[PDB]
Amino acid sequence: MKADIHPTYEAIEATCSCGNVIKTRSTLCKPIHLDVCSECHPFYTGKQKVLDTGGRIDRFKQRFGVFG
Amino acid sequence: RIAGVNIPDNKHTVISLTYIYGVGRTTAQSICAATGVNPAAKIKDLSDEQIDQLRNEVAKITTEGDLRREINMNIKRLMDLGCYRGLRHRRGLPVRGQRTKTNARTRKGP
Amino acid sequence: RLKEIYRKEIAPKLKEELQLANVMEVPRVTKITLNMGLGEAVGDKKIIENAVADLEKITGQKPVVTYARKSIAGFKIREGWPIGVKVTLRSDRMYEFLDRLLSISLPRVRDFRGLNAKSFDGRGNYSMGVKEQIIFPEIDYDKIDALRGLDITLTTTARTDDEGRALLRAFKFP
RNA sequence: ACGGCCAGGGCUACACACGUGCUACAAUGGUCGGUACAAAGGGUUGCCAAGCCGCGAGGUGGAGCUAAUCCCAUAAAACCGAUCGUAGUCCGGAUCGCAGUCUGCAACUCGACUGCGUGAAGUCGGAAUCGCUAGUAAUCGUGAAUCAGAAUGUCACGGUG
RNA sequence: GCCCGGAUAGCUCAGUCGGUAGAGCAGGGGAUUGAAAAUCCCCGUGUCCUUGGUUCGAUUCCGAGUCCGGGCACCA
RNA sequence: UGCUUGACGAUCAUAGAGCGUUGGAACCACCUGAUCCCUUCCCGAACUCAGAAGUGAAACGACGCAUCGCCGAUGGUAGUGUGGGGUCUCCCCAUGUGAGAGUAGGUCAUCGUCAAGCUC
RNA sequence: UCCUAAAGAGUAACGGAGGAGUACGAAGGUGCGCUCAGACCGGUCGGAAAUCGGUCGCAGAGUAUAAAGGCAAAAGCGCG
Ligand SMILES: [Mg+2]
Ligand SMILES: [Mg+2]
Ligand SMILES: [Mg+2]
Ligand SMILES: [Mg+2]
Repeated sequence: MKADIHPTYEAIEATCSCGNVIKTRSTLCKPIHLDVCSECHPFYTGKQKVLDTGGRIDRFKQRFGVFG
Repeated sequence: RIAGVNIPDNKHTVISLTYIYGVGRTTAQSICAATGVNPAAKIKDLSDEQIDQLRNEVAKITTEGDLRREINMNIKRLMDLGCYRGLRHRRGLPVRGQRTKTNARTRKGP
Repeated sequence: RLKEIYRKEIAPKLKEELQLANVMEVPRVTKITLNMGLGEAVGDKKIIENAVADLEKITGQKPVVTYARKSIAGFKIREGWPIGVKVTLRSDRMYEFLDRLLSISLPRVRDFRGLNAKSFDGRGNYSMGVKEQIIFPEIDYDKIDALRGLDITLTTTARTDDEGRALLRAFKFP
C-alpha cells in the first residue's frame, strides 16, 4: 500500500435502531448510527410478504352477502 | 434510507413526510398526531430518537416501491380481463368517462 | 472481521458439505472489483475527478481511471479518452469492504430481493449492480451528484457456479 | 309501412382546427384557530329541525309548519393571532388505483358527490382581438327555474369596490 | 469514340476541407377580409443519384455504374 | 549399476492437444502479517522480503490412457531436361528424372553436463 | 510494393493492381515489467455492443504511414 495515496482508514462503530453494534473499519473517522441493518430489513426478517395478488372473490363476499 | 426515501430539510414535519410517496397531507397529520412529533418544529430540530417511530408508522401504510407495483398490478387486472375501462386505458383515452371529442389532451400530449 | 468468521466456521463446514477431500480445496473469494462506469458525459472533463473522489471514499483506496481501446461512433468519439474508473480489493480490504455488504448495504438496493441467485458465470464468478451512490458511509446527499453507475463484481476460486452458490449462501445476501 | 309496440346500442366516439365558459400559474397570497354584517326566493303530495351514530358524503329520528311564527340557512370576501419565505412550492388541481353514500327496476358504455394515495401541463401567455364611462369594471357569496339524480352554462339578489 | 462540370427538401441554389445541412419559393395551421389574394405569426420536410472501399465515423475522401450539360471527334 | 527431483541445453508437433491415480523428500506455489529493502498507470495474486505457524488438492511436477493433430511409405499420375514426330491454341514417342493428394499404420518422444534425495 | 518474371540477379509493352514529394525532442537510446484479435456467461438508466470479472484462446490483432516480406531475443504495450 502506497503511503500518501489512500485516505485515512480508521475504526468506527455502526449502531442500528435496534442497537446492533457493528465494529467496521472505514474512512468515516466518526461513528454514525443507521436506521436499518441486515437484521432489521423486512426481506431478511421475513416481513416482506407478497403483493396479495387479487381477491375479488373475497371482496365480493365481504361486500355483498347474497343469501341463497 | 432516511425514511424509505430522502427527505428534505428546513421544512415542517407534515410537509417533509408528504414526499414519502404514499402519505399525503391528511395521513401525515394523523401520523404526527399518533407519534407526538410537533409539526411546528423543523425536521432539523427533531432528535434522532422518534424517527424510528416515524419509520414504523411509514411501515404500516405503504412504501412507494410496492405501491407502484401493486397499483400497476391493479391496472394489469383490468388490462388482462377485456373490460372497457382497460380497453380505453391501453389506447390512452380517458377512463372515467370524460369527453373525447376535444380537450382530452392530458392523456395524449401536445 | 469476516475473515475470522470464514476461517472458523465456513472453511471447516464447506469441506464436509461439498464432499471435498482436504482442507484447502474449499472455494474462497478471490477479489472484488467495482468498476464504476463513467460512460455518460464523455466529452466533459469535469465528472471524472468527481467520480474518482466519490469512489475513493467508499473504498478507502484511490481508484484508477480507465481509457478506451476502440471507438464506437454510435457511443462516442475517442476525444473523451477516459471512460472508466476501476478499483481492486484483495484480502486486507476485501473482507472489510464485504462487511458493508450483508450487514449495512443490504439497506442499499431499495429492493424486493437482495440479489438474484440466477446471475453467475460458467466458472462461478458473481456480479451485481448498485443503482445509487447515496448508499455508503461518509457521503453527503446535498454535495453528492446522483450520476454514479457502480457495479460490484466478485471473483471466486470455484470450478462451477454451484460451489459459488454454496460459498455465497454462508455470508448470504440473496 | 316513410305508420305503430318492446329490448339493447347511439346522440357524451376522436391524430385534428374553431367559439364561449371555469380553474389556475401564487406572498395585494396558501393553510390552521377564533369572530361581523346581507338581500331575494322555496316549502301541508313539501320543507324535513333537535338529539343521535359516522374521518366525511350521510343514516336514524320525528318536531314545528301552511307562514314576520317552523325549516331551507352556516352567507363569503374583510377584520384578529400563528406558520409558510416565492421553491414547479403547505401553488395548481387534471389524471389514475382502492373504498363508499344518495337517487333511480336499473350508475359498464353513461351520473353527482364523499374518504385515502398519485401527482401532470401551467412561471401571465405571438400575429391579432374583445367588454366596460359609476354602485360601472374587478372580485366573493347566497337562493331558484328545468329537475327521481345530475351545472363551470343559465334563473335572481346582495357584500368590498 | 475521348475529355471536363453537376446530381442537396415538392422546386431553385448555398454548403463542407470528415463528427453540422441552410436561403428563397412551395406546403400545413392560426389571424386578417363580408369572401379570395397580398399584408402578419408559428410549424414540418432532405436519408445529399446508385454502388465498393478508407476509416471509430462519409453528402464531404477514393474507384466504378446511371442520368443531365459543356468541349472535341482533326490531315487525307 | 536403480527410482525421484532442480538447473541449463541437443532437436523442434513420430517431441503436440485431451481424457485418471498421485509425490512429503528436498523443490512447487499457497500462507501469518507486510513490520525491515522493494512493489502497485489503484492491488503483497504480478515484484520483493523474515520462513514453513500451516497446506498437498486448485496450481504446477513428472507419471496412465492413441480420439484429434503431426509423420508417411511402395505403386501410379501430373510435370520436366535432351532428341524426333502428329490431327501442332494441344499431345505422343526414345531416354533420364519425377512430384502434390490419397493409400496399412507409430507415438504419452530420444539424448548431454552439473546438483540433491532415497540405503549408508 | 506485388504480378507478368519462366523456383539465383535482370528482363519490355499506351500490360494488370496500389502509394510517396511526410511525420516523431518522443513515435530515438538504455534498464525493468505485460499480453493480442475474436467467442461465451454474469453485471443498475448503456446493451449486438462503452467500463468490469471469468473462461475458451494458442497472433485469425498491432506496426505512424500504400502493398510485400518479417516480428515469444516479440520489432507490440507501460514505467524510471
Ligand atoms: Mg335538480
Ligand atoms: Mg527471378
Ligand atoms: Mg528463371
Ligand atoms: Mg516501434
